[PDB]
Amino acid sequence: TIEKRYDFVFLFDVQDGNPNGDPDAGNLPRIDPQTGEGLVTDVCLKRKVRNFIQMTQNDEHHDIFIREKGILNNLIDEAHEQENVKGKEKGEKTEAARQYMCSRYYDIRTFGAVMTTGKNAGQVRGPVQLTFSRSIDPIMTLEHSITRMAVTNEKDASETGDNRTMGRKFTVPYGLYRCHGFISTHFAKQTGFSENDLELFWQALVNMFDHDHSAARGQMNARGLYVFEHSNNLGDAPADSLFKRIQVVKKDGVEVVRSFDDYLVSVDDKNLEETKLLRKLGG
Amino acid sequence: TIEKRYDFVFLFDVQDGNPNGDPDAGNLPRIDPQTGEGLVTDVCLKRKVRNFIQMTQNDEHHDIFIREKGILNNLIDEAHEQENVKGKEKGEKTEAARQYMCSRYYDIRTFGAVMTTGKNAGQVRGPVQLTFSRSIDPIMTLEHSITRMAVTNEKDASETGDNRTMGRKFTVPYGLYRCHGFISTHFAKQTGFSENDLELFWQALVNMFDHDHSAARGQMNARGLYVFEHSNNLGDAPADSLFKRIQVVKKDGVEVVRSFDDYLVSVDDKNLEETKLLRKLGG
Amino acid sequence: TIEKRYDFVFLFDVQDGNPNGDPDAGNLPRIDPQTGEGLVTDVCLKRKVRNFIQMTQNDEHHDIFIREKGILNKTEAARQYMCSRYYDIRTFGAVMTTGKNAGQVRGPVQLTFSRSIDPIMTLEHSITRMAVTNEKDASETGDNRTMGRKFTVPYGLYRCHGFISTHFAKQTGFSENDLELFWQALVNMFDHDHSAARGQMNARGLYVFEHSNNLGDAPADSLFKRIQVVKKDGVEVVRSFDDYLVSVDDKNLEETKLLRKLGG
Amino acid sequence: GLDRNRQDIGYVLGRLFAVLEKIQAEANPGLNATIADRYFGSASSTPIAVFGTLMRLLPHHLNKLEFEGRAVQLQWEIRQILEHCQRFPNHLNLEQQGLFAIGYYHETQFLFTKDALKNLFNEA
Amino acid sequence: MILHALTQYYQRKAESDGGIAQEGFENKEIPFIIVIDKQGNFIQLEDTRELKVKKKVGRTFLVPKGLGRSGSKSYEVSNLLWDHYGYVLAYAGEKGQEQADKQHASFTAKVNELKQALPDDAGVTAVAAFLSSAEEKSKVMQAANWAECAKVKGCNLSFRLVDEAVDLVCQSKAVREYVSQANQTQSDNAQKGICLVTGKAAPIARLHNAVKGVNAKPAPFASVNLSAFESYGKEQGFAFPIGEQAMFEYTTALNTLLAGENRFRIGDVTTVCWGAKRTPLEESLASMINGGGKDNPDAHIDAVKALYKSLYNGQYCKPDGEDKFYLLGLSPNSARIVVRFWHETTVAALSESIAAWYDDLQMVRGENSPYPEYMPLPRLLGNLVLDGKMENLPSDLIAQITDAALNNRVLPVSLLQAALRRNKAEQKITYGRASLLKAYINRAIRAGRLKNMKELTMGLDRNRQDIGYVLGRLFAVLEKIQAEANPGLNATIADRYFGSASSTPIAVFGTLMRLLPHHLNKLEFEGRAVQLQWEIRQILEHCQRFPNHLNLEQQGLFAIGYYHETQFLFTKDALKNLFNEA
Amino acid sequence: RFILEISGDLACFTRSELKVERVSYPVITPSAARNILMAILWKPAIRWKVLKIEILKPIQWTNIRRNEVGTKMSERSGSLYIEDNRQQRASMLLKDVAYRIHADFDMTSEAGESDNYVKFAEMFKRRAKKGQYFHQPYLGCREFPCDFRLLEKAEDGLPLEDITQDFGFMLYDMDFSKSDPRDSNNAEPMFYQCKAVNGVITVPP
DNA sequence: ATGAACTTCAAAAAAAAAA
Repeated sequence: TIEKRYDFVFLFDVQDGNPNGDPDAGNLPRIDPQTGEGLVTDVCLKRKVRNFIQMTQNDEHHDIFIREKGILNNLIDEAHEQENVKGKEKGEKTEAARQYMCSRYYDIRTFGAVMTTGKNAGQVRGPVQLTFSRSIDPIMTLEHSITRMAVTNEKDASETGDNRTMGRKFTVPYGLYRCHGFISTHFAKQTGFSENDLELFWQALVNMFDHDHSAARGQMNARGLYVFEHSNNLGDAPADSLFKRIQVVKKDGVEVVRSFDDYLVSVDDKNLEETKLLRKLGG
Repeated sequence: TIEKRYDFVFLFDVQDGNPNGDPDAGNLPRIDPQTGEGLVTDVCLKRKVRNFIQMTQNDEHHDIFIREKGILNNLIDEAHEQENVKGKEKGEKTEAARQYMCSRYYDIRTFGAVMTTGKNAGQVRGPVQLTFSRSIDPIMTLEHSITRMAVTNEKDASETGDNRTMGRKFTVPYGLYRCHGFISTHFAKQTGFSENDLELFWQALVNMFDHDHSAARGQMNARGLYVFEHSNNLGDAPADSLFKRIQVVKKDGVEVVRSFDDYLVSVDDKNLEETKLLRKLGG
Repeated sequence: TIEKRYDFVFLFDVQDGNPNGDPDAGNLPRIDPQTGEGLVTDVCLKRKVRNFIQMTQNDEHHDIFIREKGILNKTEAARQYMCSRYYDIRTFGAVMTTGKNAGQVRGPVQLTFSRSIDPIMTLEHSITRMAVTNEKDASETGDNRTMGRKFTVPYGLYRCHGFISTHFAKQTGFSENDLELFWQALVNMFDHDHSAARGQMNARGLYVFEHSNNLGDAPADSLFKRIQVVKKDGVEVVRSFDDYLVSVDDKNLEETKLLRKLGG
Repeated sequence: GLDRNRQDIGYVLGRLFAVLEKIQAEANPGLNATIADRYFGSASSTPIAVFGTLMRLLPHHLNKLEFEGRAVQLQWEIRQILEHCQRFPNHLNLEQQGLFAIGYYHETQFLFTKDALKNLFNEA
Repeated sequence: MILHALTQYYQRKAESDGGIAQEGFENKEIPFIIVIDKQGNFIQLEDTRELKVKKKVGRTFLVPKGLGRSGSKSYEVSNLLWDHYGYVLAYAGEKGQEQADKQHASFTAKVNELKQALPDDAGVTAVAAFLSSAEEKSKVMQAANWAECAKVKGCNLSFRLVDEAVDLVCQSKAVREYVSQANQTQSDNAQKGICLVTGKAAPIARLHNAVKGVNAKPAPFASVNLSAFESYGKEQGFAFPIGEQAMFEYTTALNTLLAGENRFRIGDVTTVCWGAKRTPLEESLASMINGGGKDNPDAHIDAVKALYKSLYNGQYCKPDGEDKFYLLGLSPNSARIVVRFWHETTVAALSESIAAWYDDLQMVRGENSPYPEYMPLPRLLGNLVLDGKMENLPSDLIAQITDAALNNRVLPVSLLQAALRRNKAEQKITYGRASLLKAYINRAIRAGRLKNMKELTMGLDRNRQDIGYVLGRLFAVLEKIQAEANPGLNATIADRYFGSASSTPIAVFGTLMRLLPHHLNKLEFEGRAVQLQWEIRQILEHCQRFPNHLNLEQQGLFAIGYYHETQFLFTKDALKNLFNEA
Repeated sequence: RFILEISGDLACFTRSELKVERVSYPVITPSAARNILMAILWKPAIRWKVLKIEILKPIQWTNIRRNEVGTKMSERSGSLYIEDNRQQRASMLLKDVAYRIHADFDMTSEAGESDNYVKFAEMFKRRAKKGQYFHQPYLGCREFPCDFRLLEKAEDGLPLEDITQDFGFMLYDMDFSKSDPRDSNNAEPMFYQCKAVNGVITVPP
């Protein structure tokens, strides 16, 4: 179980593609309406970490939460028929099953999952809780509409021989999504989030943009990862100014940004040397 | 027991997430219908303070009100079987049990709780009573609908393809929730709210947005906390103008607000220097 | 006892909280079932006055009688004693079971159902709890939760009215000190009577109409119309005091009345 | 329902695309695929790539018209729109992205009218 | 008029042979019965329950009215022949001995004094010898169905001798005269005047009888009983000087209407309804009716019953009144009859709230539409639930929307939020959610909870000039053009864009306006695409700029305009007629 | 006779039968009108008597479930504690009401020396025109006032123009003849509404 | 002699879906 507080400043961008796209709006990434800054949900990073763990582990005591056919009720029923089948008086039986799943699953240990379906077994508050990403420069939506020379269903097929199904494939030129996140210790002591799991989560956050790739997302990479390791479980200084110390603004006289040569990540670690640490894993 | 009146002006915002969401509304935060200002209930701040105390104490005489596995009737029955089991003539027995719970519990000492279930033991008026928060600039609801590649229960629509369960995860771009609150002394003298408990409550209000975090709420921080410490238990000036002196409006020619660089917290402590004090803990 | 008639136009609002919920359908504020304006019962303001007097005085000759268990914890002889050693008896009235007119004490201070100026909006703000009380029928093995419900109001300047008559003060003992304490209550009772449900309330304008005659040479409707409380110009919906226009009219009462601005 | 003094880049860009589409439609009634069926897909995002070919094809579309005064009126309203268009931007903001289509359909409605465009042209 | 209307229709029900009490009786629900012969000897403990899914306490027998015990020494009271299971067999389930033993001891004395005051009956002597045996009463405890009587608390045991079929012991010809005399002798020697219901002579009736069908137990209507509730030193009962020939009458009327077909719930409130004094009936109608027209109370109440039911069934129609129907809206508090509704007016003025609610719910409908003109309330809420009409919130949805609709109150914002969630979740706006939002907006405009906007009409509002309504019409015409392009559509632009179109317009419409010209070119009929382009121009003309985000009322306007335009386009000859007028 | 108009927002002429649930009377109680006239001006010489009530606003019921107390005060218990004596007494209040009570007054047995009818009449006229009153009039309950205004004939519109609904026996005025100075023991004589054609009249004892 | 506490009175309600 970990005992220190970690305030990591995850920074990641996108070369050309659709990172965290919005089902609410067709196929465009989440962008700020009033300004234009791109937004990326934390569930995308969580799924990238899960895929990295699935491809760089394959062992027990670190379940990865299977895809599609993985019914949550079936997994809950399978985890219930272990040490606390019935002889535990429902109440503490749920807590025992939750502890067993935390010791067995890695997704529920690092983040969390819903285990209150049919056979209830409590819920996990979760230690590490990432936030929604947000860029600084107002990004623009390119919208790269592409075509296909093969129809899907015969009903929507044309009355001729030219069977085409176009559509749109949105893309993004740039946008350093300044992600945020905080890690607690009280819930980590209950879920069993040890330091080895924390190091594995850091390695996943660092090297998830090298394997989890597709045609819609294109090419994505992680810039830097400045973790603010504390000293105790108390609160020294508000995290607002702590995360504001690593500001990311524009460089010289430029309108937009295209790569890392147009951003100036101002890192001035001067007032955060009281009872806090600093490490660089991605940058 | 405290003897001064404190009129704190709690100010806190939200980077990206759902702060105080409404169950009677699906999953959207409480917003003003006629205008658009975001509203945050005081029970969220109370639970954040409770979690901070639970993670930064672990001792007796400061009960934290357990979660999930904590029946109020069981706790009341356990607190009844102490010094006033039966030999106290019901009437003053309830007051004695209430005083014992105030000296033992911290949530009922700072705020309050319902102790009128089966074995009645009176009720606590409560000294510190926070109010509902309210922002100034009309915030907008982003509604970041996200998906899941794993079905939960045996859904009637989960056929043979991708077992998906989407939904919505609402987010908020900004909104400095101008919270309010007043602290009394008469009820504090009865509940035993000493100055140490007041300092602990201030520290909790300051450093609750650094540990109590989740994926739905995202990243939240506390701006400033201007406590108006009085001199006696009487009423000098109405608190309306006192809280109006610290106005928060827009800056220059801007439509909305994104961070602290777009707000101008006008603090002009000029007429509040009669028989009052002023301190800054969060800002 | 006093010697003048006081017909004030009390003005109090609600920033964020439940002013006076209606147990008719749970706890929603008693809105007007035809125009939408909130109707706060005057008994709530009387209870707030009693609570403020209990908090401030805490001595004899100023008790409450109609007090609380959680906040603080021949024939004419007993009536006069109760009028002397109690404040609520001289204020809103009393009912000694061994009194005169079927045991009645009307009392000078007569309040009015606080009707909001603009139609308020009952915000059904349900708030859940992570811990149940008794053994609920649904509190099974999972998370013991209970769905809550605490209605709130964005804004609503409620218009309260009073009618203090020295005629009843001559019998109840409502002296000038009790009247000053009542004014200090109506000014500073909204800074102490606070909770998680009531929220933040404040006193706006305590426009007291002091009449020179003991009978009061002014009609109630005229004195109420002389304090016009309406919405502002560019304001589409009221949200604070900068959205209202409490324009007082002290132009026709400059003969014998006195518009005491003790609140605003 | 058209604001010609809004001084918005998206408004004038959309109005320019609308009058371009109107000119192409007036050039030949039996038109299958107009510019809106291909050029509008990236007109609000990459205007500097489509509006160049648009201005290149505009004089030929005007010469294709059977009436020469109609082309004169169309060029006049084109320039009255582009008065507020000080420069062709690289990419439009979301607000400008919406104002593009707003001005587009507003100018299309203003053009497809009985006596309106000619009435505005007469006072010049 | 509150209690006078009760006596007035009790006098009509008692004269029209409707099965009601007759001076000192009450249709008390008696569960298990006791069968004896002519000298005691318990026979069988027959039960007359088996009615609803919740087994009530037997059938409502016309037994003498309860004298209203209630007290520490409640044993000294004791009724006539029907009472409690601890009053007959001296057996208590949760009360213990002594307390229940004195009940039976006083019941025996009451039976003995009734037998002494009425001899030679062959029915009261049997129950006198049965209560003075201390053997057969113990045999009642060992019956074949005695285990079921001890389960349900409050098992009223009534005696019924043999050789009388359904005639009870207290239902005999002699005991009926004794009951009629008791209400005319021991009940006619109280205070003098003056009555309040009837207002004539009659003795003032202290201790009003209980009314069953309201709170947790039968509780009296006019029931003042506290140290502060008394009037001018009247001390309970005398504060409302009401006579027995009115108190008993209205209490029995309430007991009969709260257990038959008149009992129906408005909005979480059980309200009894009964017809007022009917018209004397004209000659052309009374000539075919033999009698002729009897002023029956529970006769023309079916109209208002169906109306309050058609609100939940959708079969509402504008009713012509001229027939007054009483509507006493009683409600249970702690144990006092709380009156919530009382209107002497006819069904026309009683249905004003329903008429306003359905006119505000009046939405556009196409030809041969399965949805009726007026939608049922459960069917309307089914568009807001998860899947089946059962997951609704029982505090602000199925518990508050009915109250707000049946009383013309203000609709909560919970309706807005739920309809929004289910509109952008189900990815379609069927008949049910848009009409609810239109009703909410109209009621908020009429109640001052909505300023800059205005009330909506039935048909499509081609003007409005609002930033959300025209956007909804825009989305509707976009989806219509996309559907006309692709007939067999699976993942329409709606199912992929309406999630943010209702919230963020500049994100969805920034690409829908791009996809639109391709859909117009895809149309085989170029004139149809021309008309659709003209109408979308007329729609977007009212919108000066696409807003950043649509407020909570703006999303409702979006949904309303969407449904309005999508039904105006699916009309016979509407879009073509609009395009031809340009 | 005096045509004094009583107007107010809400009313509560609590019926004698529904005192636990303050269901207001259909119109203003004649006893309440006499109490209003006495609170405007009264003396041990003048005896007010209500003659006719003319309704000027339609009957509009509004249920307001208030929380009341159910235990009186005395020299015994020095306190009350409403947490143990709470009463959720309903109140079917009358929203938007207006009545012009036509009434006069007579003379009691203890008229004293100044028993002039014209003097008391002029005093009441002045108190009603200027706005003077011994006690603020109440619309059945002191929690609701009365925007009184003395009318010379008719200065408002009435909704009950044609034949309306009869309200049955209502509490006319309790009999205090058998009561000593400062009433204690009384009766309750009531009367019929006859018919609410436009302005219902009262039957004097 | 009389007001708050106590002890007894019955052991609820259900359709709210439909053309």
